[PDB]
Amino acid sequence: SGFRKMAFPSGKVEGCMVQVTCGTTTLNGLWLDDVVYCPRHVICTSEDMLNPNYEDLLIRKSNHNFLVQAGNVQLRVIGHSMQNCVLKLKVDTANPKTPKYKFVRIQPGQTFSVLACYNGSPSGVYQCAMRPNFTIKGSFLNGSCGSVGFNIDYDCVSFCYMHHMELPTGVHAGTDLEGNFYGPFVDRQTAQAAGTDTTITVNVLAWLYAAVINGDRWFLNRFTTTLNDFNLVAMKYNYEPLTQDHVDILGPLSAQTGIAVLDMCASLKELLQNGMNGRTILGSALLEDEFTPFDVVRQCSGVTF
Amino acid sequence: SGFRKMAFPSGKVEGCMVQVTCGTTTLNGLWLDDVVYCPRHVICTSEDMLNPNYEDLLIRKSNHNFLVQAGNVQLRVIGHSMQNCVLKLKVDTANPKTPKYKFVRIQPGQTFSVLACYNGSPSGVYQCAMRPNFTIKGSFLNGSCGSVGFNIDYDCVSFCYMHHMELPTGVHAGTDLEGNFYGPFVDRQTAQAAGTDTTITVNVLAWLYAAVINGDRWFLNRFTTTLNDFNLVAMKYNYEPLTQDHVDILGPLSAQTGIAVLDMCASLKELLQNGMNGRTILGSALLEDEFTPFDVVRQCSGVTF
Repeated sequence: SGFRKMAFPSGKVEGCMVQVTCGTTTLNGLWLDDVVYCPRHVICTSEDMLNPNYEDLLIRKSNHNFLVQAGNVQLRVIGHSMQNCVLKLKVDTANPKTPKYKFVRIQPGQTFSVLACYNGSPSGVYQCAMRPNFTIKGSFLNGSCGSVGFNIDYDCVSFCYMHHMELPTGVHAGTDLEGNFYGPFVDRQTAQAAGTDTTITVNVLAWLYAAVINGDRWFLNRFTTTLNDFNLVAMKYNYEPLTQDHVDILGPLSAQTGIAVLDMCASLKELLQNGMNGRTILGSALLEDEFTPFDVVRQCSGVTF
Repeated sequence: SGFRKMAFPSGKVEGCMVQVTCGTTTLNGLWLDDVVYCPRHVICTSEDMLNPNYEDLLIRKSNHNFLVQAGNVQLRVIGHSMQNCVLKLKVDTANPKTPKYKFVRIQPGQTFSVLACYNGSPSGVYQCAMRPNFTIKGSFLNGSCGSVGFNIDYDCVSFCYMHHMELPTGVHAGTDLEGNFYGPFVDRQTAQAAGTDTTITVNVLAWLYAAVINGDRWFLNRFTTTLNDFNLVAMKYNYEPLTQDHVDILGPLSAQTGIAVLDMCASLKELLQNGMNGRTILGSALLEDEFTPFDVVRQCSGVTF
């Protein structure tokens, strides 16, 4: 037993990370088959990023202006193309370590693992959630651009995130692997409003089920509630409204524990209105919303890849 | 910026995990050069674990009784030996994916990454600390025995932990890679007292420095303290005593932030005596003690491997 914030094993992605250099700028790229993917602002200087015209900047670049290095292996760039906010560099060698993979655009509230990289070399791996406002709260220093987020299902890596920017507020923004930003953000060094965030209610409930499975039960209470009653509390505390689709996704955990979803909602209602009184749940003194229902089922059942 | 609980990239260890089967029992092994390492209780049945005589149980086993499977590759066992609480199975093939590696015995309060595995297949990776009482608070389901913990320094994997047991209290115990348990524990299904745990004071201070670096400063206060004064508070709150060696290890973080260690101690004193008043620090409502000073420097400087 025990419950930890657990990332996917990163080895399949490690073998895809490369360094991309264009003039003065170096960041990370993702090498799959004979294409390297990276943020298009690799072609920008310091000053360019205040108001870049990417089409004009890319026109001044030729294939031989992109230096791509896989460890010590040098790749030969034989084509380049911009797709939305990503650059696609065609190289003359297929990555021998390419895993089975898909590109996916995830929904807010879903989770993924980030492999943080600098200069094409991996430094660490952690799990996080796409916030309702399409930011992520990561750990990204200068040079981490191009690091990717992903999920793994048995032998297939689903890439869902490429890191592009740190907002002045310190939170992080990026794109899917077709170069479309999550949220309203643009790849320009300007003030950008993220907009009100909310707590991912269905994830909090999943985590409460995980707590019960692991023996933390003090928050189980005498009350029940209705979906409409609970949603009145959710709005007051800036929680996402709970829908029947969410109730359905929690079905398997309700079945395993014998605790009806609306009874767990009444526990969550009391925690919101009364706090935790200085107690903890799964080692936390706040309500945790970065585990999805599938994440909880995975960890409680030992799913492997 | 941002600060996350970050695990090491697990790819170098993934390539070493194998499945070990002896009769009815299957768990994980670690394949390095031509030796596979695994918990010796792979030779035990359900009933054996109440009071096993491992020497007698191993004598009834021959090389061909150990089935070792690396993915789909079958390894041939050509020798076996017990070392303390680990079994060493000599195989006829050197692991082509063996990384540069060392075996190390870590000290209480140090951190490492765990690659949780089932049936020889990796499922996830997370960071944790060796508690002062030599337990770890992990996520380990049935079949996870033999999963390992490790640190990486550039290209060298330092293996420090092999998982063996879940105590009836739900915390986890294991050995170094020479098979010596951390703490007083034995590989027998019996009640085993872990003994009083304490909070790793030098790690809490490191994490407070990480908070200041990332802009969380509300806990910085007007006071200072002495080492002896602070240690009187530490004992009252079940914190490890702070020594000059700990002060010295925090030197680089004190230098970067300009905050003397004893001034940060006075902040920590006030947090212990007054709580957090419902505020948070780096997203946490409790004092975090699973980051070492080296962990904080690594993440704040982008160290890579």
